[PDB]
Formats: sequence, C-alpha cells, structure tokens
Amino acid sequence: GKVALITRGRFAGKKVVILQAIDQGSKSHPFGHAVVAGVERYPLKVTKSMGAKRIARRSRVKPFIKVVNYNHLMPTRYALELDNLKGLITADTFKEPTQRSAARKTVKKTFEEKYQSGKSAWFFTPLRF
Amino acid sequence: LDFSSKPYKNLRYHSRALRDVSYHPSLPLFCSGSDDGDVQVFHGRVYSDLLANPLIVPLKILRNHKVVDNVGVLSTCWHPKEAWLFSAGAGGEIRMWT
Amino acid sequence: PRQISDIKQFLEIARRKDATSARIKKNTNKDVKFKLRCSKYLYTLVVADAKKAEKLRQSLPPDLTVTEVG
Amino acid sequence: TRIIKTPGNNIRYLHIKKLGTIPRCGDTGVPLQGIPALRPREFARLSHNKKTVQRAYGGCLSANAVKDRIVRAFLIEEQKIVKQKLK
Amino acid sequence: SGKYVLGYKSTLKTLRSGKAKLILIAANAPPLRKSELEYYAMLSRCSVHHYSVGVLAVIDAGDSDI
RNA sequence: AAUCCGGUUAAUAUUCCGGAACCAGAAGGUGGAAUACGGCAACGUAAAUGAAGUUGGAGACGUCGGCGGGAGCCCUG
Repeated sequence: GKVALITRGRFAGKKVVILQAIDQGSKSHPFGHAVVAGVERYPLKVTKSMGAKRIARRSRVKPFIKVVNYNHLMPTRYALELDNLKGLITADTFKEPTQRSAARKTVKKTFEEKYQSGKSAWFFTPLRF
Repeated sequence: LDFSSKPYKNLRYHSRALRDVSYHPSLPLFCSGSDDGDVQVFHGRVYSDLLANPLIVPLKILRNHKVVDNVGVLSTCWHPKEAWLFSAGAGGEIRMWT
Repeated sequence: PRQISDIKQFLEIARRKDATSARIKKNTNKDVKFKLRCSKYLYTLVVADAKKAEKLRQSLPPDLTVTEVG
Repeated sequence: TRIIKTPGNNIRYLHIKKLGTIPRCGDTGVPLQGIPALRPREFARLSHNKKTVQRAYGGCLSANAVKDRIVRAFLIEEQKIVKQKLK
Repeated sequence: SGKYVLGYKSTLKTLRSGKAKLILIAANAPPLRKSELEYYAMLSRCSVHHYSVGVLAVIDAGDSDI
C-alpha cells in the first residue's frame, strides 16, 4: 500500500503501490523484488466543458503491474490502499499474461474509480522531472 | 521453414493470451489452447509439392469451459491414434473431445 | 545479390512480376544454382538435388525466362 | 585512401569513408551506448527504436545521468515542500 | 564490532535496508549520497554522524564510543 | 549523401560496353502489425501518435612518443 517510485527501466519516474512485496527473495528475482502496480499514462486534466466521452478519454489512465527490486524502487511517505488491490497480486497473474492482462484491466478500473472519486490526486497526477 | 522465416499465416482467435498450440503427430489437424476458455481446432493438409502451399483452415471452436482467475484452457493433448483432444482446465477438469 | 534458401519463396518471387529472368548454372559440385534477377536484388538458390532442380525448372512460371548454363 | 587487390590481380587504391562517431550524452558528454556509431547521414535510415533508448530522455543523456536527475529533482521537491511548510 | 560498509554499493545496501545503524558521511561523499542517507535516516530514525572511507556506514556500534 | 568489377579505342573510362549494387526524392498499392514491448539492470525487437515551446549530439577539430590489431609490399617453405 506504500507509494513507491521507479527510477530505473522503461517505467522511469512512475509512481507505484506495493500490492505484494517479494523482498524476502524469489527464484525468479534473487533480490529485494516487489510486484507493484503503477500508473504510466496519468489521466489528462478533464474540463467540464468537454463532453462525457471527452471527459472519460482524458480521464483514462493506463496502469502497469511489474516486479522491481527494492534498490530500483524508492519509498515515499504517502500511501494508498484499496480492497481490490489486496490479494490480486500473485505469481500466477505474472505467469499467465491473460491473468496479468485482467489484473492490469482491474487495476486501471480501480485507479479510474479513484481518479473519478478525486482520491490519490498526487499519485494520479504525473510527476515532473 | 521452406516458405520464409516470417510466419506463413497468423491467427488471433483467442480473446485472451494464447497459452499453447498443438499439432497432431498423425492426423492433419492442429489445436490451440488459451486462457480465454475457448479452444480452436483447425485441419491442415501439407503437401510435399513445391507449388502446393499448405492449406490450413479452422475446423471447430471448442467452448463451454470454465474460466477461473482469468485462466481457461491450460494444457491440450492430441490422441496418438485418432483426432481426440484432451484439454485440462484450471478447475482440474479434463475434457476429451473425441 | 541476395541468396535465397526458401524454394517456395523463390517460386513466389517468380510468381510476382518483380522477377525478370532465371538462369540455372551447373557448377562443378553438381549443384544447380537457380539465379533469378529481380529489379532490386539477384535471387540465387543452389539446389544439390538434380530431381529437385528438375522439379523446380518444371514448376517455374511460364513467363519467367529460363536460361541454361552460361 | 585504401589499397585493395582487384579480381583481375590489379592493385586499386579506394577511398575510405570516415568512421562515424557515436552520439554523446547531453549532460555528462560521454558517448551514448546502445546506438550505432556512423555518420549523421547514415544513421538517418535507422528506426526510432534503433536510435533512441526505451527510457525517459533516452538518446540525449546517459542512464546514470537520468537517475541522478531524477534523484536531484526529488531532493529539490522535498526541500521546496519543507521550505513552503516552514514559511 | 560495528563492521563498516563504507563504499558505494555496500554503504547504500546497508543504509537502504536499514543495516547501517550509524552513518558518518564525510565531506568528500557526494551530496546526493548524503541527501539520500538523510532521507533514509528520516524514514527510520537513524544515527547520522555527518563527519566533516567516503561514507562510514557502521552496521552497529558494539564497542564504539558513539 | 550515394559504384565497383571485367572487357573495349589510332587517341576513352570509377563516364563507354557487359554484369552487379548503392543514394536521394516522389506518390499511391499490397502485406504486416495498429485501435508496442521484456529484463533489478546496462540493453534489445518488424511496426510501437507528439503542436507550440525547450535542450543536446554529430558535423566540428591542437601536438608528440611508445604499445596493441589488421592490411599490403618485401622475405621464405
């Protein structure tokens, strides 16, 4: 549930939330790994003048679930927890891309609900650099 | 291998990730299993003639398979004698499409 | 000069109008080199099997200009 | 000029193209990694993936500089937030 | 007693994981390393000697006078 | 930015001939994907939106000495 940022790889400068920690070590990742789901495409600044389809398109966000090491991650004071974000992270979802795709779809749906509710605004807004 | 390094044909039947594909060692048929719970069965005749390209067309689309945790058909096996497909699901149920 | 090891691709290349002529050169190693000159590249296929070369020559498109060993 | 041997057993001096210099990082100045080292005109035909890395600011700065820039921005943001709270 | 992880990777590994109980970042250490150590110390209430071994990252104290 | 070989004259060749490529620019057409990706990582793939505005690299760089790699000439079986 702790908000984390990725400073390495393609998803550089992307905020993520630790759905399941693998810091205890794993055969796949012999390091302080952590399978987390973050936001790659932050929702655009939706304007009330825009249409309902226009608002949803701007508010659409692309999530991303990946496993990264603790060194590659960066802890943050802020933290967000979701009921649907607990228990849905497992090796089976990572192993099965269809399970991963459904996991990505569910995570985006939860994030879209969070963005629609106005929660996690700092996480929802992309960070500058 | 005799046509090109690029695939001779492409298919995207599965609504989910294409888990595995199996071609019968004897029967001129191929099967593809995916996590979508739908298994596609195709009949393909391959001729040794240079001008005779492989004619592969779909034959059936198996359905009515339970999907658990976004996982459907996982392992598909073809019978050594006839065109019978043994598909094992995520629920421990094995369907033998004779 | 791009040597091609796919017999079906060579037949497809001959099927397309990009091919201009095809020359079958008989080498000392008894390997038939089917060299077809296209607009942008020279397609050469070397077949050691005489029967396969004979089948390839028989199955070649009629529009293609079959050439003997120069 | 480069001297070569012709198939007609003739010695031919052929012009040699200048070796291309790999692009340098914007911040550090060190040559970039993962890209071809050819002339500016020759590298044009390469695709975007073959010309730019799959990372933020890829193709213009090194990855180590990118991590340093990200860390520096985070430290500056924390300092600015603390300064704003104190004020 | 308090074996030091002074360096670049050893100091970061000890500090980030919280292994380094006491940190003595010398003036020669990079400011980013000092700032990251300060951020890590703030997140875990660690001891930062901050000496005026680039960064003495002691895993423990034991017989240390600190 | 982008071309070599062999041959050819009374006097010509990277120009001519025969054969084989490369560059730039141009449209539409086909097919492929498209409604980008994996690895802690450096990095990689057939594709994989980017206006105004901002930044960088190459081009585009002083001189000498020694060493390594290769090529050719020469030497030698």
